[PDB]
Formats: sequence, structure tokens, C-alpha cells
Amino acid sequence: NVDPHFDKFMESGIRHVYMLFENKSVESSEQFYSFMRTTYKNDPCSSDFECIERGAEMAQSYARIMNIKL
Amino acid sequence: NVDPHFDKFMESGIRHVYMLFENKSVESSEQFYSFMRTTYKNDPCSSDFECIERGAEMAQSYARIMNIKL
Amino acid sequence: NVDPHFDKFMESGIRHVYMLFENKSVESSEQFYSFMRTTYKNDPCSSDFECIERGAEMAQSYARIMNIKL
Amino acid sequence: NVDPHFDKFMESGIRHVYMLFENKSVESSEQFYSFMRTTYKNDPCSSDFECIERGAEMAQSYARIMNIKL
Repeated sequence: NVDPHFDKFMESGIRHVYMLFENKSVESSEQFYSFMRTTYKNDPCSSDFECIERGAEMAQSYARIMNIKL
Repeated sequence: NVDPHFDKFMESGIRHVYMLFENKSVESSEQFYSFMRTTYKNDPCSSDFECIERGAEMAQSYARIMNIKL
Repeated sequence: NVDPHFDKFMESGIRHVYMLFENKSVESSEQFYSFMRTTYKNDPCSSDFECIERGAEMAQSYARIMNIKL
Repeated sequence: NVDPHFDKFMESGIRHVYMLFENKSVESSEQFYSFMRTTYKNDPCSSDFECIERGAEMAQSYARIMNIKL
């Protein structure tokens, strides 16, 4: 009751989607880490409240730069 | 030599980006699985060669539907 | 003020971690989808409440099978 | 021909697995970035060849520290 044909279809389909998305995941991982190190160095938080809070603000800014498609 | 202030900045920033991307990851995970079950049921592969090969073709089609932004 | 040497270090490091994790992401993606189709077919939810609720319960069961390391 | 009941089961199941994996994805994202900045600062690559190559070596070391389960 376990389709050995749909299974190898999905495995191959999942693997190829993984491979196809490599350049995007790498690109956006690089840029996220750069973005967060840049925005920290250009205006470092000091206290816990400001560090957590700035973390949240720059998460939103990174998102807006990712809902804009570049 | 380990910045306890940049660390909590990044942790908060990573967590909030995780939360912000929830709806996208869920949406595209749902659709991927639906897309692959739909395209299998509407034209099932039979053999290993065709199952692997159709898996690769529909991976590309899913990608094209994801580089088009809807 | 942008280290062109740490950058290519990270890009290469991110790409190779992506490649190394391929078999795990594929394996656990396959099994998640199988697990969820199996547990649905062996006891299908009917209503919205039960569908959402069973979705949550089997998410926890999948997790327990993933905190056990097999 | 589109099961509106299995769909909401999967959506809920995918969302809850996303939520459950939050602490792991955050933890391992934090540590990856720290690990890679630490290993760069404690022995920086200089040239392209060494930067790409060290990137690959520390990807493997991060992996071994992740196949060991801590």
C-alpha cells in the first residue's frame, strides 16, 4: 500500500528542486549575514533591549528588501 | 573576544526573519507537495527512468512557476 | 570597508554546507510528506477542527520521531 | 478532485512543524555564522584559492560537529 513509483518520483523531484534553489539560498544567506553585520557595525546596539529591538527592526528591513525583488 | 551584544542582536534578528518568512515557507511547501501530487496523478510515471526524469521536469516547472512571482 | 576575502570564504562555506546537507533535507522532506499522507490515509480527519488538530498532533509525532535520531 | 480536507490537514501540519523547528533552525543558524566568523578570525584565509578551500574545510568541520549531536 506504499507506491514505489510515486516515491521515486518525489525523491527525484525534491532533489532537483533542492539543487535548483541552491543559488538563491546561498545568495540570500550571504546577504542576510552581510546585511546584519553591516547594519550592526554602522549603528551598534548597546543594551539587551536595544539589541533585541534592533534585531527585529533590521529583520523587517531585510524582509522589505526581499519583497522588493532584488 | 566574543561580542555578547552582537550575538543577541543576531539571535533576535534571525528569529524575527524566521517568523516573518513563515507564511512564505508554508505556502510554498503546501504548493510544492500539491503541485507534485497533481502532476503525478494527471500523468503518472511508470518506470524508474521515467519517474526520475518526470521528477526532474516538474522540478523545473515548479521553479518557473516560482520565478514567475505568484 | 567590505572584506572581499571573508566574503568569498563565507560564500564557499555556505555553498558547501548546502551541498553537505542535501541528503538530510531530501530525506526528511520525503519522509515528512510520506508520514503525513500515511497518517491521513490511516485515519482521515473530517471537519476543520479535527483536520487542523490532527495536523498539529502529527506534527508533534513527526518531531518526536526526529528527536529520536532515525 | 482536490481534497479540501487533506489540504487543511497538511497546511496545519506544515505550520506546526515550522513552529516546532524554530529553536533548532535559529540555534544552528546562529552557531553556523559564529563558527564561520570564529574560524576565519582565528586563521584568516588570504587568497581566493585558500578562501574557497578553507570555506570547504570548515563546512566539513561544522558538519562533523552537527553529526555529533551537540
